Amino acid sequence: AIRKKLVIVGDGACGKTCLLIVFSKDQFPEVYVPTVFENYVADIEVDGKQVELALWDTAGQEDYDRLRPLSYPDTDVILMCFSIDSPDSLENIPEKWTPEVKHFCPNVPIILVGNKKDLRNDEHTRRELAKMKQEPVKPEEGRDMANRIGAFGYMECSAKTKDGVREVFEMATRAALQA
Amino acid sequence: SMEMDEKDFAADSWSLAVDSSFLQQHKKEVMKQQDVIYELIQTELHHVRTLKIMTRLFRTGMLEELHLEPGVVQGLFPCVDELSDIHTRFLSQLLERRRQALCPGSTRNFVIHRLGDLLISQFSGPSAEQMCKTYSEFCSRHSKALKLYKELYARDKRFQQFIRKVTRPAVLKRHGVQECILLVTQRITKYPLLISRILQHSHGIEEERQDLTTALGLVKELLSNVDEGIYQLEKGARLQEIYNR
Ligand SMILES: Cc1cc(Cn2nc(C)ccc2=O)on1
Ligand SMILES: Cc1cc(Cn2nc(C)ccc2=O)on1
Ligand SMILES: Cc1cc(Cn2nc(C)ccc2=O)on1
Repeated sequence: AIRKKLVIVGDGACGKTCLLIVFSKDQFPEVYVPTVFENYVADIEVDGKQVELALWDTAGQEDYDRLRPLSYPDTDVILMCFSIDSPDSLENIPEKWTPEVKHFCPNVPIILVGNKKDLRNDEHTRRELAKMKQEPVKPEEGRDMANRIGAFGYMECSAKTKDGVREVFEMATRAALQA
Repeated sequence: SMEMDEKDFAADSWSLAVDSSFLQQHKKEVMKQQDVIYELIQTELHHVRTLKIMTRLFRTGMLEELHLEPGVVQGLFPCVDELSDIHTRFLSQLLERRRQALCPGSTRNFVIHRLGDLLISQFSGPSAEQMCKTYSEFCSRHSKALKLYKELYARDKRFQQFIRKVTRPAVLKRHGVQECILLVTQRITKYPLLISRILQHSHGIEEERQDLTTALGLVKELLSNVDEGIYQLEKGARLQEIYNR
């Protein structure tokens, strides 16, 4: 098993910590959802290849521009996250997160991930967003942003239901293995 | 870590650590506050264990088995003794607050009602100055430590054999040399997240809400000072590269 490194980036409200927690436990916690994620090394077999995939969160480093880049050395794949219940989190992708990752992780594949997909059709979310003249992110808006930023691909998931979570990390492993 | 503390923090939450008959005596808001305080202490125990792997297993093993050039082991593990002293003392205070709160006849049932004052003390005065000085030095030497490690692993046979030997056990799966360095750099930025969530469930006693608000401000002040005090050192750096952008 070859070792590869994954880092997840995105705004504080994108759900990156929850996504790493749910994948690493194969479960949405029933009693207590952790506030933080330390690290984890997942054993993943994708398309017949065995990989040890080290997982890292950047939560808590968003306001610290000299500490945050210390998370990037030797990254093999970036998950760049936004929440589907937050068009504001998608707007910060192209001119804040993307130029940073391209500078510190040149030529590393980026997968743009729309988190919290279960809220796209949630009535409470649609009501709260309508007060700011907004609506949940549409799948075409996510795909178009991924296309524009030069992402390897676009994927959606829900940490709450686990739908799409395994697929995201298996595809990140495939991207990390590409030359 | 020592077995007594590992067992006290083995459960996924405070609500699963205490006896169910004790849990049932508390209101939901108290349970939510205690579950976050328990996560702060449990992750501090694991952070001190990361520093002990760096000092006792890696640093000591290299000094005892390998013939490295002088200044190489300090280059791989900058500031580790100072970081160990800071966090072992902080962990000792957190564990003493828990132990004093135990009910007589129990080694697991407790409620911590007064964490804020301990956090203000940790993140103010001389201990905050030492944390700022040590993390500004450690984080500025982070890139150099990773590059020195990579160079030795690729060129020195005895070094590669040593690393593969000491990192083979399953309990070290998340704790290779580079992984320990990044776990330590990321520790300081987990504190605001944990303190803010404890504060969210600490409104019942106004003195406690005020103390945690003061502690959160002190932790953010320390992080801002460390972040402004970092510039990566590089082996063979020329003065012209330093004074130019
Ligand atoms: C060099 C470099 C570029 C960046 C990241 N960044 N760059 C720009 C121009 C705008 C936003 C942004 O986040 O960091 N270092
Ligand atoms: C906004 C929006 C998206 C759709 C249709 N739809 N598309 C996908 C890919 C997933 C869920 C899904 O509901 O309808 N409105
Ligand atoms: C050592 C060191 C260098 C710096 C950052 N720096 N500062 C100036 C004034 C000029 C170039 C430049 O890189 O911070 N610490």
